[PDB]
Amino acid sequence: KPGSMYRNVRQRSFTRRKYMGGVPGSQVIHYDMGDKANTSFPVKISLIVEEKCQIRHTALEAARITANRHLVADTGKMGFYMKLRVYPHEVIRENKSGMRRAFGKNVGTAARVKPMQKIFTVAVEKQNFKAAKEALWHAGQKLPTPCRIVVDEGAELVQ
Amino acid sequence: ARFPEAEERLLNKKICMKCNARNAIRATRCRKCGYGTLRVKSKE
Amino acid sequence: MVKEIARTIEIPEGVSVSLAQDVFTATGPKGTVERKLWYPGIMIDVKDGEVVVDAEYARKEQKAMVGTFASHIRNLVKGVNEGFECKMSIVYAHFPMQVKVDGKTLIIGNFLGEKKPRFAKIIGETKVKVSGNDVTITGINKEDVGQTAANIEQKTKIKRFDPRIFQDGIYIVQKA
Amino acid sequence: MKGMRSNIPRALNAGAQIACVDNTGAKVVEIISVKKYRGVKNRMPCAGIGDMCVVSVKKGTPEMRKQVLLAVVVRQKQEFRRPDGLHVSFEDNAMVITDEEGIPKGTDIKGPVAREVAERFPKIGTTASIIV
Amino acid sequence: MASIHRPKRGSLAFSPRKRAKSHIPRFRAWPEATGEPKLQSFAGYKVGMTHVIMVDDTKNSLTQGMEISVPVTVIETPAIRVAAIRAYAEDSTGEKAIAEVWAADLDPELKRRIPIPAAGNQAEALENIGKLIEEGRVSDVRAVIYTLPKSLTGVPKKVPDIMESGISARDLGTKFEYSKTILGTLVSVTDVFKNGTLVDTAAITIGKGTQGPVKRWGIQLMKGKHSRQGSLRQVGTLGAFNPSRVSWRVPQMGQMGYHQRTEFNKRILKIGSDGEEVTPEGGFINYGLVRGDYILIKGSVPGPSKRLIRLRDPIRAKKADLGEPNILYISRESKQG
Amino acid sequence: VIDAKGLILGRLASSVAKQLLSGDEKVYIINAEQAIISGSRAATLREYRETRERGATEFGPYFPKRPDRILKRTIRGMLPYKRARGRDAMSRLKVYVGVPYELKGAETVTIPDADMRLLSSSRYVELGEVSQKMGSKF
RNA sequence: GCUCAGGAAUAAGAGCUGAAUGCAUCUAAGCUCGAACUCUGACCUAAAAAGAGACCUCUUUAAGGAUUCCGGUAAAAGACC
RNA sequence: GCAGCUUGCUACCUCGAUGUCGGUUCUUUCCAUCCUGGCCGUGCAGCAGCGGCCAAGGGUGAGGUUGUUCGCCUAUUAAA
RNA sequence: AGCUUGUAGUCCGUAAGGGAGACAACCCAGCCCGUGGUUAAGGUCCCCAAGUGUCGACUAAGUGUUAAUACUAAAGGGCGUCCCAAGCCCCAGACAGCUGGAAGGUUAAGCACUUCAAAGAGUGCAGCUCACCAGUCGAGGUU
Ligand SMILES: [Mg+2]
Ligand SMILES: [Mg+2]
Ligand SMILES: [Mg+2]
Ligand SMILES: [Zn+2]
Repeated sequence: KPGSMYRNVRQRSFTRRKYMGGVPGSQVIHYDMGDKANTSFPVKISLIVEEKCQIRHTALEAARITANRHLVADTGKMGFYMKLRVYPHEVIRENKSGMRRAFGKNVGTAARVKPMQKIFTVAVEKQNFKAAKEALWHAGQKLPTPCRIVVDEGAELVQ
Repeated sequence: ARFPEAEERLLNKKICMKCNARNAIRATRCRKCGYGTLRVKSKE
Repeated sequence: MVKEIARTIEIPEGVSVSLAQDVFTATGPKGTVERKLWYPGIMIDVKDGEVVVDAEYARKEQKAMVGTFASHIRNLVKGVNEGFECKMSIVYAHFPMQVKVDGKTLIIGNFLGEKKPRFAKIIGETKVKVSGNDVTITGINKEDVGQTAANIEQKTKIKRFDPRIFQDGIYIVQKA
Repeated sequence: MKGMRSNIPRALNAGAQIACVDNTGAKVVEIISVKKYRGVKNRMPCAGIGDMCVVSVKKGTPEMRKQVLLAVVVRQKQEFRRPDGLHVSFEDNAMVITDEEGIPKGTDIKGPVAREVAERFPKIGTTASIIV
Repeated sequence: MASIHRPKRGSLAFSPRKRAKSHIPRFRAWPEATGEPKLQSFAGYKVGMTHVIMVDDTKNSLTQGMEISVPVTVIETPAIRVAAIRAYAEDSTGEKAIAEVWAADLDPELKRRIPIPAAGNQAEALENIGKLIEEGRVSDVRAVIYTLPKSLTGVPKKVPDIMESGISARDLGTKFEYSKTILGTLVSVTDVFKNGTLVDTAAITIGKGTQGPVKRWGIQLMKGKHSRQGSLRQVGTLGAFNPSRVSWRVPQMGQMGYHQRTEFNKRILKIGSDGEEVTPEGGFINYGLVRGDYILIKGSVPGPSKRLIRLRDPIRAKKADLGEPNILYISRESKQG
Repeated sequence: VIDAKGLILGRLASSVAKQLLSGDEKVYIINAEQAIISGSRAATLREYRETRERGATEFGPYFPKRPDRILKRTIRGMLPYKRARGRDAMSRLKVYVGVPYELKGAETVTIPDADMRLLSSSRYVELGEVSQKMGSKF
């Protein structure tokens, strides 16, 4: 089931899980990566999406896996702090016959994100800025939206 | 046998990773496909 | 600082060059060469042993065109003043090629045992001498000498074998 | 293979049963296919004199029977012409059992054999006594 | 559908297969000259077929040297008269007839074809064509020839067949001067073709009437149970649902035969002068006996007996000089037995 | 009499079409093979080889090969030639390759706005080369 | 029985000259090769090509055509020879 | 993402009928090319492969079961 | 989904004429008849009435020459080309090319230092090669 199916945002938010049945939970494991204690990272960059899209939990997990592996192989295991801001709260339901009784079963969750809303926030040192930026570039290739990187902290620290 | 100028004009070029097109040894981008990564032609 | 897109070619002594119509001709001791060099918006002027090529607009295509035209003009003046000489090597593994010049085409006999000789054209008023193990090419036109060397090296291209084992042919050791 | 000197019609086609006339033990062999014959649509694979054929033994010894072998047809009732203009024909068809290259399995061939197959497969010519 | 593939029935190279617009074949192209001046074409009449036992001389053949029996085709080829000399002016549009000069003396039998041109502008027409060649308007010179079938007893006609035969020379002045030499004369076939050389034979083939698609294109007869359901010699389908039209490439009935056809590399085997050398006992069937000078062509030729055959030197001859043949036996036994 | 040496094909065709639709003059267009067509040579030859081998043999567009007939076809496109006005306009138009014999010594007029030097690139091919690469003899 | 090519322009590609980018670079202009494809070349048809053609001959109550007649190299009727 | 060549979904056309599968016959078309032609890479020594690019001019067959399409099997074949 | 089912307005149904190539419902327009004039939408190179219109740039791909739309291909990439802005080196001489060296070291078997402007536990087919200081044309280079 490709991500083009559950991508466009034309339906309201289906998140109240006490009035639905049996949501298969997200495959996304963690939401904080790297040094979860050092708040003294001067250069901080964030990956933002520039469309209104619904990111599946599997897409978020794949993007997090590629970004975290690239950052661990670039800046060491404790030379970065990467934050996946958005939780997949929407429940995605598929009509698994014909169109009679078409309200489908829940087949997974997803996160509805607005334009310019940050997905990943990465805090790195001065020298590891390029590796973090390039890993965030690899992260957005696994997402269903055009993504552009924006610098949070230390804009003067880079150029 | 293997000759110096023969390997200069035969095995001293780069190859595109995608399209496998011959490109110059000093070129960092394929002329045909525009791919960014080129490898030297194998000689062993 | 301030760019100058215009370029200047000093015409050396003994070489008389004109720009009658859009064709550029350089006449000198080594020979004479006529060439067509017309691009829109690029003005070429010959005067007093020096030619300047300049473009009205300064966009990147105009800069590339003025550079290419200046290089062509200087190659023409060097060919008609001193000329060009190119070098190639004749190296074989097992079958000794018989290389000879029988007109305006070169002869490559017994190339890897082939009973039909390969024929390589000679471009322009180009002199090709097969002096034993190596070939020497001379001419007043750099494009003609380069294309003659290219024709000789291209017609010796083995077309199915590994080049890491089969390396026979004629190869350039020095360009124009 | 090597061109013969005489035009030979492709009389026999696939499914024909031909009296195998060598001492290989196979008596009747049915023509399954013909080597070096690409067909056309609906055309049965035809085999004239001097053609190697894939055959299955129909009658013969218990060990030769039901095998798929290579055979060369050496006689045919369908008349062919020699280069001098004369047409040559035989009283019956016949094939010998051979290999891929033309060497017969048997040691003597009873009856005549056309001289074209003798000139093409010289072992078939030498093995057979009377040549026509 | 797992498509079974068959080549197309018949050739579309010869369409539209209509009745040819003349009993005389016409040559659309002529070979370039490679030697001394000479007519590039001759015309004869096909008598029939026989066979010779000639020693094989074809190089690299399997049966070289040994005896062979080659089916030949005797052709009755008397002398022809080069009637007119016609020059052509070439331009952007194409070749155009710029001037002609007819011979002063001509055969009386020509009136059955065309009214006899007077013996008028012979020197002045020639000088006009010379001036046209000099100034540069003239590009090629061709000769008009006709057969003289009044002698032949196997061909019922006595009217000449007029046709153009290009001259084979190097320079247009050379072509003009050779045409001046041969204008209005009788040139035998030995002055055009040599013994053993290939030629091209063109002639309107045997008319077979309005023939069906099975014979005209060799389409398949209906097979098995379909052989006796009502359509046996008919094409199975004329088209698909779309496009909603019958294509021109579908096999269909129409005029079969009597088309113009060109045969390449028809060798010449003998240049004879007496018809009793080849005429069999009882003569030829439906022709008679040969009474003029003939040429023996190897193999078949388009057209039946008595048909006009146009002979030109080859336009795509692959092979080199072939030499004189060595005929051991021209089979003049009866064709009726 | 229009000398079509060094003129754009479409601009010359539009000018001649409007002149013939004015409705009085017989227009001869000599040197039709020397007309200019802008664009790269590869694209021009691709479009003209696609248009050449287009139609069916019984119905389809028998697009010409000669340069004069191609120029006549292009002027035919910009006319209401299926009407009597268009038929009269196409009868009053003659296109020649080179100079025919009856137009030697005649007076010519060339369109200023249809000139080829108004273009600002080297990307052009002549109509004669396109006709020649379509297999034409002229 | 016969049933070939050759040549031109080309696709992928391989190069030469050459700048943008002082060098290097098959490309941005330019040039040379490069296929069973395309074009020419062969072959069949083709003045009903509306730009409806060129040339020569014969002759104006003729030139010549058709029919009657004897036919077949052609032929469903016409046509054709 | 493309195709619309499998199955779906839908109900817009046709119920005063658009004769419904498969085969056969014949013609044509697309290229996303199986073979034939030209190239590039190789962990290409040659032979023979493997992968890719250009290319639709030609070829792409005969048989056993099964109504079959599909698929299997047989022996040929440049490929079937 | 040119799917199905609602809601607000306006349409077709029941809507001409003018224009989008044709277009039930898209734009102008709601329309008794005839004449004259000027405009709406949209267009003005020809087909076709009116611009081979003006100014300033862009595009080199026949891309495009397609308001709305059931009639119009994406993600990704481009040292293709045209711009804006900001770091860095920069006529106390950079960038890219051309000349002397990568010499003390170490074989910690490099490719499984006191101190000198100029030499590593090392970029490359033990000499064969870059990073790097000196000179050089003499001006922009790179991110
Ligand atoms: Mg509305
Ligand atoms: Mg209403
Ligand atoms: Mg309306
Ligand atoms: Zn590449």
